[PDB]
Amino acid sequence: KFADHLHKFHAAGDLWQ
Amino acid sequence: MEGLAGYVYKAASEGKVLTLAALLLNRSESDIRYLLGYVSQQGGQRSTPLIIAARNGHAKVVRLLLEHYRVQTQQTGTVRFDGYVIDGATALWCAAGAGHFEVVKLLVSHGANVNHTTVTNSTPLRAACFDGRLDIVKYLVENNANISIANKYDNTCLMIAAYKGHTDVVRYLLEQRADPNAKAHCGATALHFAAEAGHIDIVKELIKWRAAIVVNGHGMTPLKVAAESCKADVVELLLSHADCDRRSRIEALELLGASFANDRENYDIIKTYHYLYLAMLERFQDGDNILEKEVLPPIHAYGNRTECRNPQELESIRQDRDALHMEGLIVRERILGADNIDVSHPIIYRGAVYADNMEFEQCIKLWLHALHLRQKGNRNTHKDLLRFAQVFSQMIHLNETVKAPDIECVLRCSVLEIEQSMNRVKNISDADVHNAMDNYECNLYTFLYLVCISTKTQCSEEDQCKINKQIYNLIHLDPRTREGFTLLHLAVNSNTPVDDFHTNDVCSFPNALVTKLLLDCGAEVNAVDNEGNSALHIIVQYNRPISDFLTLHSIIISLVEAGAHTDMTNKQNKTPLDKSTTGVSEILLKTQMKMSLKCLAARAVRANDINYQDQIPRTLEEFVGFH
Repeated sequence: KFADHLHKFHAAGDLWQ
Repeated sequence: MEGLAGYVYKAASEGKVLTLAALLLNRSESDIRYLLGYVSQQGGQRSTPLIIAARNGHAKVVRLLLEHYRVQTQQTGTVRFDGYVIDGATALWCAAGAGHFEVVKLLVSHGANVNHTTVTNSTPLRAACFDGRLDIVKYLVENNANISIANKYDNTCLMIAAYKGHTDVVRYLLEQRADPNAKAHCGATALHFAAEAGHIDIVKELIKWRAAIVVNGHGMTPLKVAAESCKADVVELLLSHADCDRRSRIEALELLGASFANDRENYDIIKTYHYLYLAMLERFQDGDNILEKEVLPPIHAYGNRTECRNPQELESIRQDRDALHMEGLIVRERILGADNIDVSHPIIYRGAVYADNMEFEQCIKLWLHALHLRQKGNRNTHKDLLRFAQVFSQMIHLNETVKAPDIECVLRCSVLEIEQSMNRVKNISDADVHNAMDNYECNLYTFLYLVCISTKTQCSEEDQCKINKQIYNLIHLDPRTREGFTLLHLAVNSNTPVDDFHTNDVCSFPNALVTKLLLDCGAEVNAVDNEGNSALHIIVQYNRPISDFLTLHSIIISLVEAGAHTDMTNKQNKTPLDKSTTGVSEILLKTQMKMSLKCLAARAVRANDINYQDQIPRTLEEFVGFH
């Protein structure tokens, strides 16, 4: 499914630990 | 004791005590320090005993290491929690990140660097807040662990506590003189993170502490941030301040009533019309002061829907779930702006749903609009082109014929993105060259897939001229991968990774059509890669010249008729027929090549060296270098 591949876009170091 | 760090590291990995007690045996100062402080490599970490003694939560190992001798608590180290390999992580930092109160109590008691920074300036208190344990946070604060110290991007421990969902440490931090109104490099006030994550209680105690409301760097108020991520619970609280005015009330209501429809997780049509009606009713019943929305031109992507600015017009949409999605896209783009980072994702998700419903006609439109919005924001569109290639391959695979303007637009955006990726690669240092070059190679591969889709699509003469011009621009841009492969070397190489989603269905490198299109577009038929293999040295090394012969004969008869030199020499001094992995691929080459006394004399000059700088024509000075 195409919509399933969109879950991978939900990288930034601002909110990292 | 020279290098016996395996014993101590393995014992501390599971927190063994008796193994370490047997390891230490009556040592004077020199060998006892050489044992206790002996770090090792263990690639990826720093492999100190007192990094894995705290990461795995074993206070006994640290206890024996810190009772009768004081081992280096201030030990620089790198530890990983998923993809979080952060340097400067002492035992206190990694212990707080994992969330063990026992080992932390056995570190600060002797006195540890409670404010030990790193490359990201992540205080141990920030790691504890990321873990979320209340006991470690209050223990650190009570030991003066520098609450005010932020990261590189000004992401103070309160903000990461308000984002990862830990109300207890948030309440404690606000109760211990923290900064509710702390900002960031881009603007990430404490309400922004909690609103984005959607925690009701955290926003409750933040506004109870007067955290105030300030606009983000992307023109986002905390209420708009809350409405953007479809979190309707936090919006209702922030709407109760009665200081946002109706201009922000009807803005946030429309924003979330639009976000609900075109969202992945909490997609609800019932929770879309309700909020849209609550939004418009605020401005369509007041008296002789009614507010009408600002005009929006009819965007072609959203079915030429000019949105709805009437109670009767909106009531006409609570019968068509196909129209509420477009209305949500329109409202989100009207409020969030055409330059926001997160305005693109709902459009791509709606297009993906349309593609999954086999309605590719509107998927192409929506994704083209999303790609235009992303590319006019200087964003990284190295995956949107891949998704276009996948949609086009699925369209070609089933029975469907893709429109030629669609391929034209995607190819133009692809050459623009590849030029931009070349600019980023040329204008960056080795800190992020790896990822930038990986994205550059991905963009090149997506362009190749798009060209392969274009070859397998019949279109009129004007459309083919447009597509050929778009390819010709990138050909003249001269793109090259990390190993020197040009845009033609990959079209003949069988090792280029075709994406497995849907481009694996119909895209088969090497292609005769793709290489003919590239050679007819001015590709350097005689170019070389980093090693020296030309476009002919690579195709000749083909796996299947007995079944894929038609695209091995029509890629050799087309290369050598376009000017490719059949006698060229790479770095290892190997002619193309000397670099033949089969027989059917050297027989074709030997058929498609002619004896020229120029090549024979050039080989004789290159073998018995003549110092061919002068006493030779300028153009033959590279001809001799070819052989």
